[PDB]
Amino acid sequence: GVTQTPKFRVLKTGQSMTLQCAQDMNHNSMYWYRQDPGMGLRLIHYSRWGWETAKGEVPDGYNVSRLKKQNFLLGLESAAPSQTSVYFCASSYGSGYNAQTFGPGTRLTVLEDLKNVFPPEVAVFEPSEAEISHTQKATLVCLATGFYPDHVELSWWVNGKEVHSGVCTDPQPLKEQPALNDSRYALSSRLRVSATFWQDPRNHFRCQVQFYGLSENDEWTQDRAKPVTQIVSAEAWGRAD
Amino acid sequence: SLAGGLDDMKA
Amino acid sequence: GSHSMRYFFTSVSRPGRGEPRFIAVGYVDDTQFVRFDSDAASQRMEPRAPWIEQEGPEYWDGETRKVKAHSQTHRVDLGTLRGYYNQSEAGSHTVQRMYGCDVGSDWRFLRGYHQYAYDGKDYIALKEDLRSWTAADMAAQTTKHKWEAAHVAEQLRAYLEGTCVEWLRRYLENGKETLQRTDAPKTHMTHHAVSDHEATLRCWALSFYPAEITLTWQRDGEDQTQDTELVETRPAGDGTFQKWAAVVVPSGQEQRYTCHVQHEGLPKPLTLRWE
Amino acid sequence: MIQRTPKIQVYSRHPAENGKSNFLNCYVSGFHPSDIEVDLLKNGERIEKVEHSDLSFSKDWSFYLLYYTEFTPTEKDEYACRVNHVTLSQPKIVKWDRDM
Amino acid sequence: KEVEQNSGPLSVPEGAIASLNCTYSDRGSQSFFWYRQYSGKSPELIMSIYETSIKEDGRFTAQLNKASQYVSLLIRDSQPSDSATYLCAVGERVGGYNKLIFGAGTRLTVKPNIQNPDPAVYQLRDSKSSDKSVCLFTDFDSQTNVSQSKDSDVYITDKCVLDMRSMDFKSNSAVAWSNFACANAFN
Repeated sequence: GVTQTPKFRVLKTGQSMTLQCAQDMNHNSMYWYRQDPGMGLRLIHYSRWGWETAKGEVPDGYNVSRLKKQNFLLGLESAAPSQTSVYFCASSYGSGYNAQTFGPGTRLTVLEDLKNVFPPEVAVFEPSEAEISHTQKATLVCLATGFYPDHVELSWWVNGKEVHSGVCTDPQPLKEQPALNDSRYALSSRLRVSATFWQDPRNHFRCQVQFYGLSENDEWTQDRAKPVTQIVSAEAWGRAD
Repeated sequence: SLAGGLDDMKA
Repeated sequence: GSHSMRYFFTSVSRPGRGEPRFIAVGYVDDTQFVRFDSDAASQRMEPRAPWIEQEGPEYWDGETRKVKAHSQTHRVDLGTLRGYYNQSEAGSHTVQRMYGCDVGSDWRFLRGYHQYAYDGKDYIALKEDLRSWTAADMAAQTTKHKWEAAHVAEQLRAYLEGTCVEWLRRYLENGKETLQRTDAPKTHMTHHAVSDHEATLRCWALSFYPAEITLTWQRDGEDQTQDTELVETRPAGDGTFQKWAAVVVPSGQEQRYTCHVQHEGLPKPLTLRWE
Repeated sequence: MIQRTPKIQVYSRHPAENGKSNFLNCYVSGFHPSDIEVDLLKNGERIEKVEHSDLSFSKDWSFYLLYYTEFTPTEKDEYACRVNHVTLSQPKIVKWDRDM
Repeated sequence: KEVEQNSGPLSVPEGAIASLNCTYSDRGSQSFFWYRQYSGKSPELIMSIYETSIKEDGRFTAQLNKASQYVSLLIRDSQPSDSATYLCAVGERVGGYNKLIFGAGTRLTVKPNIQNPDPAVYQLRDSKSSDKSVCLFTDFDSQTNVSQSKDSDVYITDKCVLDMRSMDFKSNSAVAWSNFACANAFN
């Protein structure tokens, strides 16, 4: 389908970056969109292979390049806070083939100060014995706290493998300090299983938070480790009580 | 590539 | 040179022998590149030139879907038109449609066309403005009103000016080794004794592409187009074309006659002369 | 309903050379309606497995088709194209001439 | 506008029919699409339609009427997992059918059918330290909605629907914590 790199990026105001879109679908038409709350998808630029690129509704601040049929690059030469968004690339076969396939999206956050980027701390909270005895079900809670910006993917891993049932993760993080404009965030998730599954001590539960932070090229002067892209987890073994 | 919309062009 | 993409569609009713026969063909210049035949095994749009084969299933699916929409419209049209003309259900009738676009040597749009016929007679056609319709009779005038209400002209215009040009250029690029070639005619001249006072000079042009050519005879520099036998340009079967032109000359005056050949693939027009 | 009788040309792909493999062509054009019967003949007998192009048409709505097969001309083998159409009251036969 | 859809947001009880509509201004439009976009994911094409007709795919029915210039999408037996933003998209004739025009989108929320409500608040202990805990408000009906915190020292999440597919059971929950008793926290 359509791939986009990177998936997530933090930039300081004034830095440049290129977003890459690639497709292997033999598509001639490629598009770059931005998506922000209250505005929906907005086309920045598009490209028909064999033609000059065309401006969309919101071209200013972005450049594009179509060096080959497979690849459509979006360039930001001087990152501004207004460019904080989710960017989606899309491809279509060509004129009269208007069905577009969209890439997974690129989240860009542009900040004045990288010193406020923090990875999450993660904790898992074990099911209540009162829930177990009352419902014969067992809810685990994961809390990811202290992170900034809001660049996380939380998943649950049981006996070493990701699970795809019994989970609900908050659609939005909460501001830890809502008064401040660069509040660190918190996010919660639940994994609910049968009591008999939780009670089995051979079962291992892990809450995984993938964080996307600074890259290795960024300068870092703080005592704390550089807040790079990393996984932070917390875990619990099941048990009979 | 062929024209679309021929369904809309009945005589 | 200029280039064109053209699609041709034929639907023939066959009462009591199933659905109408439907055959579609597409060309770039004089090179066929796709076909569909309702009676073939695949029921798919099919490649007929090497360079179109690199298009993927999405294209073969899309073209198959659109071509079937063409067929289905013609099928309904055969019923509609039989009724408009008070024809019985027993006879076989024909609907034909052709459309396409031309671009200049700079690959910018020159013109588009869309024409439709019933039983081999003009029925309705888009004018060169890609806005107006020419209706042949009162039946076609009713079709015209329907097409006006459905904005058919606007749909075809965007296709002919937009989609047609895009895809023609794409095919020219993909098939450049064959489509943008010119093969100059290989030329020669035969001489056949008719009797003891006259002979036939015949001037041949073979293995040429594209099909457009001009063959003319002169006598001491004067045209002779009353006394030249021509054949219509004909396909060789290998992607090239053939043509000849002949004159009956007094024997021993062969040297006075010259054959002139004009073709896109020639630096300069040719003069040939016996021997 | 228009009625137009086929024009017929019979010829070879390449200049004929006795004993060299080649293709025999029968080009039928300017006809309407589209149903037509075309055979290539070797010494009066139908050649089996003749192939043909996909039906197309000219600016005047008249149809054309190319029928073709492999053949090796010789000095004495006679080839021809035989055509029937609704406009013809019997088959028209056109002989192949290597100089035409 | 060239493509117009139901404003939204749209709320539907699990089991009911979700009705989405899209009107378009160009009578010469030929290609019509419905996209689904889950929160934080990319738009996915779920239906395409090209002629005045009704087209069915599972619980989804698309219907186009070129003469009246509308296209609709019906979701039958609506499920919580259908909650998403739905976008109408039309191939733009002007310019040569070279791009899509998208409608504003309709946010659909499908509210779960809690068939045995057992509302309750529980406290859960940290797996590592013994001192930290959170509070879980769960098993409440889908007509209940949670008040956000009043003390900047208390955090209350929005409600969240989880599906234990293996049991045909769905459940709503919200989480509260702070640096505090649990029984109290969600009033």
